[PDB]
Amino acid sequence: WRKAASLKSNYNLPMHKMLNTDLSRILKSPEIQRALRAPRKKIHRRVLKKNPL
Amino acid sequence: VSPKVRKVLQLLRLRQIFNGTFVKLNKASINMLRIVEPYIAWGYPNLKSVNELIYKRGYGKINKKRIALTDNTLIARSLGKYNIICMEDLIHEIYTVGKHFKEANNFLWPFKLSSPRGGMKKKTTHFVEGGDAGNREDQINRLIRRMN
Amino acid sequence: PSRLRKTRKLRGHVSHGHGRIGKHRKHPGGRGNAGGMHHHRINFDKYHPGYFGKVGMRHYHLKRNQSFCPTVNLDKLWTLVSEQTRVNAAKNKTGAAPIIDVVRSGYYKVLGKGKLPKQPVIVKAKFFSRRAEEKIKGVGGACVLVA
Amino acid sequence: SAHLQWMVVRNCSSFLIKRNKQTYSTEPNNLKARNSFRYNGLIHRKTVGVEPAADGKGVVVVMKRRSGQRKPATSYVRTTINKNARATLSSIRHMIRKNKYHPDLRMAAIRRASAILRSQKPVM
Amino acid sequence: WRRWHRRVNTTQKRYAICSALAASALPALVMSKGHRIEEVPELPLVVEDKVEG
Amino acid sequence: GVDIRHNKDRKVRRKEPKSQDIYLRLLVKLYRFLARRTNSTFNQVVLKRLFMSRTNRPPLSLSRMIRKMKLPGRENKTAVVVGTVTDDVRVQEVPKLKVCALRVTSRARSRILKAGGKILTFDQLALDSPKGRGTVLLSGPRKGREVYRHFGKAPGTPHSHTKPYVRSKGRKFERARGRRASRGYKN
Amino acid sequence: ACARPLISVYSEKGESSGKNVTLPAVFKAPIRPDIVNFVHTNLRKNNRQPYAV
Amino acid sequence: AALRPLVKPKIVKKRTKKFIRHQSDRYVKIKRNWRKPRGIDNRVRRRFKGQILMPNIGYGSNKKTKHMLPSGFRKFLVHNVKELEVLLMCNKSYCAEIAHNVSSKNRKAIVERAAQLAIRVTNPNARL
RNA sequence: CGCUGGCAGUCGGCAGAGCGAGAAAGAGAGUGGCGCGGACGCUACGCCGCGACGAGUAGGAGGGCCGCUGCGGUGAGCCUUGAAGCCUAGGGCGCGGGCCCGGGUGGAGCCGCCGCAG
RNA sequence: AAUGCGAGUGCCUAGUGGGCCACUUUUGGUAAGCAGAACUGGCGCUGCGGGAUGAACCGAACGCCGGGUUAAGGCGCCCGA
RNA sequence: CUAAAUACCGGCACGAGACCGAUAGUCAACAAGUACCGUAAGGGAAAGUUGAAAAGAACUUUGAAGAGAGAGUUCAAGAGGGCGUGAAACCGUUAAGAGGUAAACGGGUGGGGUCCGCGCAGUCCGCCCGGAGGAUUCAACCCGGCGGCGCGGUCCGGCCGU
Ligand SMILES: [Mg+2]
Ligand SMILES: [Mg+2]
Ligand SMILES: [Mg+2]
Ligand SMILES: [Mg+2]
Ligand SMILES: [Mg+2]
Ligand SMILES: [Mg+2]
Ligand SMILES: [Mg+2]
Ligand SMILES: [Mg+2]
Ligand SMILES: [Mg+2]
Ligand SMILES: [Mg+2]
Ligand SMILES: [Mg+2]
Ligand SMILES: [Mg+2]
Ligand SMILES: [Mg+2]
Ligand SMILES: [Mg+2]
Ligand SMILES: [Mg+2]
Ligand SMILES: [Mg+2]
Ligand SMILES: [Mg+2]
Ligand SMILES: [Mg+2]
Ligand SMILES: [Mg+2]
Ligand SMILES: [Mg+2]
Ligand SMILES: [Mg+2]
Ligand SMILES: [Mg+2]
Ligand SMILES: [Mg+2]
Ligand SMILES: [Mg+2]
Ligand SMILES: [Mg+2]
Ligand SMILES: [Mg+2]
Ligand SMILES: [Mg+2]
Ligand SMILES: [Mg+2]
Ligand SMILES: [Mg+2]
Ligand SMILES: [Mg+2]
Ligand SMILES: [Mg+2]
Repeated sequence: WRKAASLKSNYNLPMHKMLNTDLSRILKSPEIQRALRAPRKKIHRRVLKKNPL
Repeated sequence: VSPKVRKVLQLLRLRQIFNGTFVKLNKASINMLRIVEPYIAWGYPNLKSVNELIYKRGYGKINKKRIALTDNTLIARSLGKYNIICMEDLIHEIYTVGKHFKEANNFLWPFKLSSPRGGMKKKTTHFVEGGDAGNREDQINRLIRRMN
Repeated sequence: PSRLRKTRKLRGHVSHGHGRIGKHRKHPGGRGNAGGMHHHRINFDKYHPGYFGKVGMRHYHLKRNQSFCPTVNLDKLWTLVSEQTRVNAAKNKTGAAPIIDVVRSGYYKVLGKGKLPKQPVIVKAKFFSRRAEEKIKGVGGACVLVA
Repeated sequence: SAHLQWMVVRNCSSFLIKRNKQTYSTEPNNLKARNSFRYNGLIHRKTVGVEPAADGKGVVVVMKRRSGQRKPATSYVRTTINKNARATLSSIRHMIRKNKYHPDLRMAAIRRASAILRSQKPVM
Repeated sequence: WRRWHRRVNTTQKRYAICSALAASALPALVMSKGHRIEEVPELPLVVEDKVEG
Repeated sequence: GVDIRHNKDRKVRRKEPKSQDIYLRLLVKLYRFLARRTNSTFNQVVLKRLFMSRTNRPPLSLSRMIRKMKLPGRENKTAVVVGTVTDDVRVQEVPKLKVCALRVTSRARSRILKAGGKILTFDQLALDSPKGRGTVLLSGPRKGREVYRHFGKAPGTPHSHTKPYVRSKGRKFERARGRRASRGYKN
Repeated sequence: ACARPLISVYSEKGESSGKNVTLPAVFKAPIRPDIVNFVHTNLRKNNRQPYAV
Repeated sequence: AALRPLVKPKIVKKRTKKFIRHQSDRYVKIKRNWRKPRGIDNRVRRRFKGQILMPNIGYGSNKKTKHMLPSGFRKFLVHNVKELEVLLMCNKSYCAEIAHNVSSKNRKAIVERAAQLAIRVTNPNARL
């Protein structure tokens, strides 16, 4: 990525769109984890409407 | 259905047959109920009629979703800024037309009522012609118990 | 890929996407540019204004090579020479001005559109425009004509 | 990375079977044998495999060491557990929990190890 | 005179060469091609120059 | 039944990128997690712009980047680009710039790194500022494409400067009847 | 990434020799199976022979 | 000694008859396989009373009991012995059908392995 | 169809198990007065939860683990201990296009998955 | 002011360009299941309950089902009441 | 006057194919520009497959014979000289059911059949308790091997750094 191809005229290695691709280690990093809200993992299913009358 | 009448029936939120809604009355409301007069049957509800309607068919419009009013938190989360925090506050603001009647009435979903038990008299004619359409003043409660 | 085309989803539908009343006939309005005056006049006037008629003088044996005059603006004037040509004059103290030959880079006329950096130039060109030479004189420079 | 090569192998792998509205994987270290990111036995740096022994009895537990990742000859360590049905279930659970080695596969390893021991019993 | 042949940009051909070469040094990607390389000592398998002889 | 109209029930908008490239699809996973797990609206805009087509993320010129980061108040900030940062060669001085983009061209990268700034990717931006704080979102000119000169009111209509579709331009290519007061009329 | 390891050159007998070559930067290029498929299925049409009735 | 599934819920099917093609009874050239009628005057696609019904989406089976055999299992097609170690961890919800082109010699070995792996075979006495 | 809804928190003896609640924001840090144990999950193109809705000619769009033929890869795929094809008051799956098994007939080739092409 | 509803905007674009019927208004004609208009709703494109039958009338519009209740119509027998 | 680079669905000799597979592909896979038609110019088909090997059914018997019945060949005549596989339309016979609003159909049941469940004493799984048994057996220690982790706050040595 710093030295061009010598047997080709003008070719370089292509650039990376995403350097660190291990998004598991990206996501469970303390930099990201502190700037998150609490997870809402409680399932609230529908309530059978009883007649109050 | 005529287009002018379709627009008023949508502004009254009556998009389906046997739907019911609470409307406060003034000149601007009577002149719209006159336009939709042969297609509706309106009247003056009792306090027990409001109690039956809000307790049995009361659904709230919360995040554009028809949510059953099974707990007072559901009312208090949306109408709590107008000091309406329970079923009793909702019934009070509906029955006595208060300051936040527009918000309290628009929070309620339009009432999805059944077919009238016993039967209709005549759908196509006015109430004073021995039918059903138009203004039945004290007799909307008799339809409310058989339709609710 | 014929498997991605519309024809494979049109098997079973009788008119093949072309209508029951107005069928897919062969040429129901003429062939090609037919009826530009008569029955496609609204399209030809609403989308192709000026299509009918004669404008201007004729030139019989026109060869494009005589009027060859490629142009470069002054905002591209410093891209024709190398970067160490430009920065050496910036670090230079004797006031020597680099020479840009635009005919060598393949341009004949210099037009003046963009800015010039505050440093002297000697631009050799076949043609110059007025604002191009005044933007070179204002930054301090020479406009040398070549043939 | 594991996610990066999962995005390659999620649909065009040679271990993938897609028939009868189900999907699986014939991968060597895929315990539960299903095609998923968590259970894939070759994209991860730490994998656990539970297989039957070469002879009739025993359960072979295979891990992947962290050092040789591009070196598949010496990458996997293998142990043979020819014991009773309960101490192997304590042993594999210890090997995962105490070593903290890919801890979300412990009950899957125990459920595979129970099935191998059930399969090595005499049939009725 | 159907268009039998397609032309591909040289930079994309080289890019595909780089993507195919970089995928051949990864374990899971060559396993998922089905090659039996469980006992291969190193995945960039490099040998000496007397093999050409 | 109800008398509602189902014409506009399905909104057309993008839920996912149409592209199948797996490096973009991992950044989509990252910012999809971030947009729902943070209350920052920056991650929502970045995630929505990652879905978009190539014409909906036009490239920025370096000169437009210099002028949009030269504004007062926005010093020492990260310019965030969803499209491509291309070089603009009609500018001589490049100050240092902290850059986050999907793509940076090879000659713009050299000029930025020679100026002394940094070029990040979007995973690096997610690690640095997870909520995108101290950032300036930028986008290219969307009407910069040549396709938009042929759009609008039709040519051959009064007060419509719309470019027509011609096979070539010249003296005798649509310049006579709808264009001259001499020949016919002029709109 | 950027970390280029040191691959070992193996002898013809299968054991490692003393020679080590650093990993070329080609093997850290991005993996794009969509572009590899696009290049392959367009360049594979170029060896075809015409057929006609 | 039958192999029970994990659960056996009650299977509700909204329709058990096939959806036969319109006028597949007056002709042999018209097969039983369903074709949606698209005629201008067709009394079947206009949903006239007392005619052949059309396969709408409302007839769709419950997703919990969809593709499930009356024994309570779902089915997987198996060609060789190696495809059973695929199914051993999906044991109490998916069962095996040996494919028709598998010979009897290998079909004996498949059901022999399925017996010790406790995988149910829908056709264990198939060829012999 | 919408909520451009929720889940990377499976954070475990380097542990402390939560974000449904009417009321913008932190179960924050410091500074002074025995028993070795804990179901499932997550093909994130996946899984899950709330509501509302469902006519259709001409026509348009999307999804097909619907179907036919051939090619590049791939199933240490199937096969004279019986392939393709055909027949069947047999057992089934799928809303459907269709498909898988059982029996018979037959005697030599055939299919699944990822892409490509007509 | 009341009531109600998330809106705004840009490309590309098929089919169609024979229509017909009804309350009211209305032209020509003795009149027409005639010819020609305005408004709205239908049929065409649409099944269902009723008018015995039935393009348009009355009611009501349609995913697959169970329970309950109705509309317009009916309740001697056909034929539910 | 003048070579070369350029053209080539005819001819001779070749090679190949993401082409077609006997209603396809040339009209023509075969005694095909043949049989046949038209005075003529011209028009112009249909038509592949026993078996591995003819081993192509000797002999007995009825009939004038075509045809059968035995016998025999073959892995197989359920391959018998237009013979591989042998569908549908149509027909013969057997078996079952039915029958005065032409037949057929959709929904809902009922009856009779044909087969299937290889049904006909009815599911196992985990823990605990009790009772009869059997092992070369548990924990804890010792030795050796392997693996994981190490903020070994900062142990020694290497490798890499868009
Ligand atoms: Mg009653
Ligand atoms: Mg009326
Ligand atoms: Mg259509
Ligand atoms: Mg037609
Ligand atoms: Mg069309
Ligand atoms: Mg037309
Ligand atoms: Mg056309
Ligand atoms: Mg004219
Ligand atoms: Mg509906
Ligand atoms: Mg619709
Ligand atoms: Mg729409
Ligand atoms: Mg019609
Ligand atoms: Mg529909
Ligand atoms: Mg049959
Ligand atoms: Mg017409
Ligand atoms: Mg008329
Ligand atoms: Mg319509
Ligand atoms: Mg209608
Ligand atoms: Mg009548
Ligand atoms: Mg009902
Ligand atoms: Mg009657
Ligand atoms: Mg000459
Ligand atoms: Mg060749
Ligand atoms: Mg032929
Ligand atoms: Mg044939
Ligand atoms: Mg034949
Ligand atoms: Mg045979
Ligand atoms: Mg035969
Ligand atoms: Mg043969
Ligand atoms: Mg035959
Ligand atoms: Mg009989």
